[PDB]
Amino acid sequence: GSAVPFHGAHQAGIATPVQDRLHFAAFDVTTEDRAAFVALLKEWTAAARRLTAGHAVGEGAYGGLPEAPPDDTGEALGLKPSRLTLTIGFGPSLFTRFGLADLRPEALADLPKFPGDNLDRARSGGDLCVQACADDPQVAVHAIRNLARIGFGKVVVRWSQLGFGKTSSTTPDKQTPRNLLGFKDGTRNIAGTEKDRLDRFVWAAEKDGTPWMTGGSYLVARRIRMHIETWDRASLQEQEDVFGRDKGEGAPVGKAKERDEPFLKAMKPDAHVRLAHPDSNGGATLLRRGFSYTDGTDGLGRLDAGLFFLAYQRDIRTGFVPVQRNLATDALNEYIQHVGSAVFAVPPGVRDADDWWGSTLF
Amino acid sequence: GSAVPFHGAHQAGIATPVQDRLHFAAFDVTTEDRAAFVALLKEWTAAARRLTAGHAVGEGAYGGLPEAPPDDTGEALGLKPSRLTLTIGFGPSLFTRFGLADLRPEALADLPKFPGDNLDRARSGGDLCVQACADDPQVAVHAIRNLARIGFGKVVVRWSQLGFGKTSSTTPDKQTPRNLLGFKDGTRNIAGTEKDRLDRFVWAAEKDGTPWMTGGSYLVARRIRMHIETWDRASLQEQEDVFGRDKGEGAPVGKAKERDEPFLKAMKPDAHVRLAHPDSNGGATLLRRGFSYTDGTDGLGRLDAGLFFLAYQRDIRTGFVPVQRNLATDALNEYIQHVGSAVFAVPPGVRDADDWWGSTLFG
Ligand code: HEM
Ligand code: HEM
Repeated sequence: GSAVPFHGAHQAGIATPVQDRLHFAAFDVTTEDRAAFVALLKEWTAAARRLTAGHAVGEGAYGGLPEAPPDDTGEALGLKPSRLTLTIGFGPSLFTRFGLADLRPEALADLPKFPGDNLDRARSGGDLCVQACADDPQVAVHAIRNLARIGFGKVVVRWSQLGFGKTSSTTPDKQTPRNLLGFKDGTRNIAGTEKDRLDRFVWAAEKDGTPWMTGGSYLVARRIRMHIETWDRASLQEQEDVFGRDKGEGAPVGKAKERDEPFLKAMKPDAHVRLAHPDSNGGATLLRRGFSYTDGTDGLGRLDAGLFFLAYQRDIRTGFVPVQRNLATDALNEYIQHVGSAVFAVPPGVRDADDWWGSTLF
Repeated sequence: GSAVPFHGAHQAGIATPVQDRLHFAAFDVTTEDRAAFVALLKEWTAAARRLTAGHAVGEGAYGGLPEAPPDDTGEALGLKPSRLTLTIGFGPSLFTRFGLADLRPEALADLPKFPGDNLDRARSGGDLCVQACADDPQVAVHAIRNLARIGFGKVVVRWSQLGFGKTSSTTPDKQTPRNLLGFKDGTRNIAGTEKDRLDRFVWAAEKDGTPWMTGGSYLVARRIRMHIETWDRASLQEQEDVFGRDKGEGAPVGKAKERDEPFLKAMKPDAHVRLAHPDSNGGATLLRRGFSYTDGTDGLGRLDAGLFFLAYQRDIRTGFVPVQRNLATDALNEYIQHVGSAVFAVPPGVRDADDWWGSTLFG
C-alpha cells in the first residue's frame, strides 16, 4: 500500500516495479504563452508530490471556504498511495511551441508507417503525456482527473487509456503477468536492479547529443487491438507456435522452466520471441511496460480488447523502430492490429522539492 | 476473504460484500432452440463453479490435445478467486423466446421514460446479463470473456461495462467508498447482515405472483454520466447542498458523524438524500450495488466518467421506479445524465452441484 519516491535522477514509473493499474492521458496544449506553460508544469509538479504521497492537492478536498470549489476533487480520500507514480513526457508536436524547435531530441524520432497499421488519429499523438500507474485504479484516475482540472484553460485531454491489468515486468523475482491472449508477458525485459542494462538501453546520456534529456528516456505507446474471436479458435499448438513459448509455464519451446534462456533456432522462423529477441535485432533491447485494456464491444456482438503497449528506450531509432520492423513477418500479426500510436521524450527526474517537471528543457 | 461460495438459496453477488471491481455484460440470444439454450445455461453454471473457485473452465487452459483450442483462455492462470461472484439475470426480451412469453414476471416492469433520460439504445437492454464482481479486474474480465466464448453461437455480447472502483456498500462495518464526485456513497443502504430487511425489500417471495422467481431479485442498471468539469467548478457548499451531507465526513446536515441518521427538514428541498430517502418514498428502499467508470474522453477534451448504478429490489415497481421518479427535481440532475438502462429478473440461487442457472424457469 506504500509509496514510491517521487524525486530522483530519473522519473519514477519506468524502472520502478510495474504496478497493477494504468491511467494514461495524452494532452494537447492550448496556450501559446511559455510562461503560463512553465507555471503549469510547476503547479503539476507540486500536485504530483502530494498525490504520490497519498495527500490531497492544494489546500485539500474539504474544509476550505464554503464558497470556493475544493482544490482536490476528493475521490482518493481514504485510499493509500498505492505505489502511485506520475511520469510526464513531451511529444514531438510540443516542440513547435514556445520557441522549442531546436531542442526537439533527434532520438525522439517519428515512427514510420508499419504494415498493417490502422491508426485512429484522434487516439494517437499528443503534445504531452502523463502516465499514472498505481495498484488502485481509483488512485490513478484521481491523479489524472486532478491534473487535467489544474490544467483547465492551458491543456486539454486529447485521448486517454485505462489499463485494467499489467502485461509487463521490471521484477523477474516476482510472478510474470498474463496478457489477454493468456500468455505471460514480461519474462525477458529489463529489471529495475539491472543498472548497467538500464544505462545501456533505457536512459539517455549527455553524449547522445541532447543534454537536457540526460537521465530521461523515450517512450513509444501503441494501442494494439487483439482479434480475440480469431485467437480463441486457434489450437493450443498454433498459439504456442505464434510465440515460441508454451502457454502454461511460458518456457521457451523445448524447455521446462519460464526463465530458461531461449534457443531461438528451435522456434518457428516467424515466432514473436524469435523476431523480437535482442539477438535478432543487433542487440536492440526494450523496457516494455504495457497493460491490458477492454473498451466495450465492437457494436457487433463481441468484446473489444487489446494491449496498450508501452516501451521505454534510450533512442527510438535503436529500440522500438528496428524491433517493430523485424515484426513485419510475425505470426502474431494474424491476431493483432495497431490502432493508436504516440511517441514522447520523458525528461530526467525531479531532483528535489525545488525542482519541476521539464526544468532541464525550459 | 479469498472466495465467496457460489451455491446458495440466493445467487451470490447481491447481499454478499461488495467487491472492488466489476465487469458487467448484457447478452442477446441468437439461438431459437430452447434445448440449446438450456444446454448453455448448464455449461455456464459448470464454468461459473470453476471460475468462482479460481479454477480454469473445462479441462483447463493448457495440457490438452495440441490440435484443440484450450477450454479456458488462460488469462486468470496464477491469479486468485478474488471473491469473484457471477450473477445472472434475464431481461424482458428473453421471454419472447422459447415459448416463455407468459412467464415474464409482473415485477419485472419496464421502466417509464424519466425526465432528462438520454438513453443510448445500443448500451441499454439485453436478453440476459452476467454481473462479474471481484477484487482483481482481470479475474472479472476473464470470467466474462470465457462466458462469452462458451456462449458464442447461442448468445452475443450486446454491451459491456467495466467498473474500476465500487460506489456501494453491503458492509457498514467497513469504510464507505467514494464516487467520482468525491462523496461517500453507500452509507444508508441495505447490508448483507440485515436478513429481514433483505426478505422485505430485496428477495422475491412465492406469493408475490411469480413462483419461479422465489429467492431471486430484480435488477435495475443505469449508466449515469457525470458532468465532472461542471461539478468541479461548483463550490464546496454547492456540492454539499446537492446531497444533504458534508463532503469530508459525509454526515447529514447538522450532524457530526457519517452514520448519524439524517434530519431531512434541514436539507434543501431538492437535496438528493432528502428525495431518495425511504421516508420520502412511501418506505421504498433499495440495495444499491454500483461502481464508478471511465471510458475514454468525451468528444471534446474532457475525461468521460460516471457511475454504473445497480439496484436490487423485490419489485421494480415498488423499488427503483418510485425513488427515481422522486428524483425528477433533484439538485444532482444538473451534474448527471442517465445514458444507458436495463432491467433483469435475477433468478434464485444454484442450490447444489447438480443445479443450474435458470432451472426454476425452464424446469
Ligand atoms: C498485443 C501485442 C503483443 C503481445 C500479445 C506480445 C506478447 C509477448 C509474449 C507472450 C512474449 C514472451 C514473454 C516475454 O515477455 O519475454 C513477448 C516477448 C517480447 N515482446 Fe511482445 N507482444 C506484443 C507486442 C510487442 C511489440 C509491439 C513489441 C516490440 C515492438 C514486442 C517486443 C517483445 C520483446 C522485445 C520481447 C522479448 C523477447 C526476448 O528478448 O526474449 N512485443 N511478447
Ligand atoms: C451518479 C448518480 C448518483 C450519485 C452520485 C449518488 C450519490 C449518493 C450519495 C453521495 C448518497 C449519500 C450516501 C448514502 O447514503 O449512500 C446517496 C444516497 C442515496 N442514493 Fe444516490 N446517487 C446517485 C444516483 C442515485 C439513483 C439513480 C438512485 C435511485 C433511483 C439513488 C438512490 C439513493 C438512495 C436510496 C440513497 C440513500 C438515501 C437515504 O436513505 O438516506 N441514487 N447517493
